[PDB]
Amino acid sequence: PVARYPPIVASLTAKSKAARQRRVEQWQATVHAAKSVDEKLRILTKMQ
Amino acid sequence: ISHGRVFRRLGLGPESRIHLLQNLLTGLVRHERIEASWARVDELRGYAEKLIDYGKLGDTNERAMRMADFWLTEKDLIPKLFQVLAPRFQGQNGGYTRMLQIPNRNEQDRAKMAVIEYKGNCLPPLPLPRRDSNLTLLNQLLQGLRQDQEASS
Amino acid sequence: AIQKMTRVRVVDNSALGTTPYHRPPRCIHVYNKTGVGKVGDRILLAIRGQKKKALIVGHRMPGPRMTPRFDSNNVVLLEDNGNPVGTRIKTPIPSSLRQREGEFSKVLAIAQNFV
Amino acid sequence: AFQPPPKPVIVDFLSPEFIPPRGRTNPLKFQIERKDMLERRKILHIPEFYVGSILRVTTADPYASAKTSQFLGICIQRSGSGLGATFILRNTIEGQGVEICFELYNPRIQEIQVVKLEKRLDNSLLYLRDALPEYSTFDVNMKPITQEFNQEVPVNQLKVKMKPKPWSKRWERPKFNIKGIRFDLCLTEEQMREAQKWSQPWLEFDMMREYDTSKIEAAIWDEIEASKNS
Amino acid sequence: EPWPIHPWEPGSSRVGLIALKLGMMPLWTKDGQKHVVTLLQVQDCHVLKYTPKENHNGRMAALTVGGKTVSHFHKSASILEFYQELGLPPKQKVKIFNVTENAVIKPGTPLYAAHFRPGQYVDVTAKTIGKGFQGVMRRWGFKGQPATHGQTKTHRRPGAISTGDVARVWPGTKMPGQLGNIDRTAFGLKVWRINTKHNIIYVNGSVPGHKNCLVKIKDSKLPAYKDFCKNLPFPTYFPDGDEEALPEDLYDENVCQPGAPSITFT
Ligand SMILES: [Mg+2]
Ligand SMILES: [Mg+2]
Ligand SMILES: [Mg+2]
Ligand SMILES: [Mg+2]
Ligand SMILES: [Mg+2]
Ligand SMILES: [Mg+2]
Ligand SMILES: [Mg+2]
Ligand SMILES: [Mg+2]
Repeated sequence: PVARYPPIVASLTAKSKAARQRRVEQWQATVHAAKSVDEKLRILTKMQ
Repeated sequence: ISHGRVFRRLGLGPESRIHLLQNLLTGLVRHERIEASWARVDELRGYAEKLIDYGKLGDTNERAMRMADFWLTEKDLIPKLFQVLAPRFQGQNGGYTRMLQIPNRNEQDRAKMAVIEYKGNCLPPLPLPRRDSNLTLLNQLLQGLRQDQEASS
Repeated sequence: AIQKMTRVRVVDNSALGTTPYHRPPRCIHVYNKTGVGKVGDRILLAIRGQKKKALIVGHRMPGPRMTPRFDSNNVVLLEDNGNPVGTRIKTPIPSSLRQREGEFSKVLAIAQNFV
Repeated sequence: AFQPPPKPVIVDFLSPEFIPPRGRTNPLKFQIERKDMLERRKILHIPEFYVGSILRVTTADPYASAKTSQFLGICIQRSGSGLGATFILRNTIEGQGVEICFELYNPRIQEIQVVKLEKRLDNSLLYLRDALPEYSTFDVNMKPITQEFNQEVPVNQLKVKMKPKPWSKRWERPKFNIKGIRFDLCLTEEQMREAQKWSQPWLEFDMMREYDTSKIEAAIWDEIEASKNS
Repeated sequence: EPWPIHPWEPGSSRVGLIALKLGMMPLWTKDGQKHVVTLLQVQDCHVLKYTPKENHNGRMAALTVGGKTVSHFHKSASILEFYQELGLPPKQKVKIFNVTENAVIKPGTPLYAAHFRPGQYVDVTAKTIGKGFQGVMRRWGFKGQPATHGQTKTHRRPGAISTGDVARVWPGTKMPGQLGNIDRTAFGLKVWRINTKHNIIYVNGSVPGHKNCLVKIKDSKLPAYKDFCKNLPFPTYFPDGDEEALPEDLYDENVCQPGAPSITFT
């Protein structure tokens, strides 16, 4: 009875800069969902 | 032996063909008129005709909604599909798309290319092949035949 | 479809078909000119290290319409004179075997259930 | 010889064979076959039954003691188009499962009686061969069960146990789409993940392999009504 | 203006028809057996031209029969002129039937599926389903090599084709090539049912050629049924000659009709 529309967010596996930004937001959300500060620091600094 | 076959082989397989057709359909929905290979456009014509019929089923139809979600990769086109193309295609039964063969691409491949266009779009009309006017010699002779037939009854 | 090297199941109550053995009863040769046997064809078996004759009762391959199909290749032991060695048959038997009564008279005389 | 007074009353489908195939066969053949099958149905009463229902079929057997042969079993599947439609009945008799494929319009059939009109979770339950014998055992002398029309043919949601591997077919593959098999007790998580590699999600949204038969069914229903009024 | 009708003779032959292959159906017999019939629909059968016996063969005359109607816009000028002089629209398939001189029919005569009566043997000629340039295993049925016992690029090769001393291959050697797109004739096909309203013939057995294709039907030339045409209408079936409408469906003496008492054995 009510129209249900999917979100207008960009794709996740695409090559576009919007997709790259979505992946960046995904890993930042993973950092947010991390519980301990040690895990947060490990995720934030695991890239070299 | 390819007797009784309606789907042609494209891409790297069935799933690759489905993805290519989905991308072409998304582009066609977004731009209201696209040009591609003649075989690809001919294959996409059926899916384009089916998509309009699915959209005409209503916005609240869950099957149509999920079909649009699968096909239209750009989710901003689904509201466009359900609120522009479907409303403007109501009395039309199957005349939703127009396909015309264009000259070969200037690239060295020299591929056979076609152009597909949704009717009633906000784009300049294509150079459609128009029939000869009734003022021609043969057309006027046929008009005379028609007048004689009408007068005979 | 029963052919050579087929492990079948003996139905009639006989010593060979009841006493366990370390090798299942395999087919030896199909007396039909075709290497594939059907219901009602004399066949040769190697049961418990000795040769014997048998009659095909049912097979797992689909056949003609309205023809019963079984879940096991059931066979009944038969002697060289055409008389079954078993006492009675418990499992159901297709009714098409009663079409030819001359060669299967004593074989069908011991059958209880017909399907 | 007293009169016994019971119930006071105090309270206030198109058969699958009629569907033509997806081929480009001329409609005249379909019309002729439908006319012939309606003529056959005028004499032989073919009741409504789905896959999973239990039926009893009487056949003309010349080599039996009596010319009538009775076979009762559950309908494994129905397949075919037009006059050649067939249905498979399965029943375990004395531990030996027997499957017979009867033809709907065969003249040798005397009577088809539905003793239990009941749907199941699968459109084609070919897995009863690999299932336990309890699900294939049915009493031959069971009595017919009559149900109200408002029940709308209730579907029996029954999870069926399975014999250990191997099976007759790979029922865990997505191509079968079976929900009536209790897979959580017969298969492991690794096997379930492995079976998913044959899944083809694009076939559900292909939009072109589907078969639309609304107008065909309407025309067939109109012809059936005309034949009945005839 | 009908041509004179000559009496049937034992050494006479009848003309055939050109029908369309609709499909296949089951048909049960009164003895409990089940046969498969093929539906051949006679849409437009017309005699186009007549060729004299001396000018065609010197033994038997030739009658030309046309198939179903086709469009004028895709036929040649000579064919269109011939059909304009004949007075009929162009046909798709044009065939020639060898008939005796006493069974000749005037050109322009239409023909109906009632030409064959229930219970008769006919020969069917048609182009079979063309499978194209197929391999030798599918064409001649040659067995292939073992699949995985070390064979290298040979699983479907024909293998040896000739002998060393001959230094050549014989013309009769079986090799891969075109398969299917050739005219074949099936003999001795029994007919069970004749539907008059739709002009449909039910022929027992398989019919060479795909569905919705033209099929040339004639009587059986086999010696077992050489003189079966005595009871049949000798010239052809004239719906106006009898002045009586035939029943909708004519069945054979053994065909279990759709309206049946559900026969049971005794
Ligand atoms: Mg030994
Ligand atoms: Mg198997
Ligand atoms: Mg071909
Ligand atoms: Mg091989
Ligand atoms: Mg090697
Ligand atoms: Mg190899
Ligand atoms: Mg090598
Ligand atoms: Mg030489």
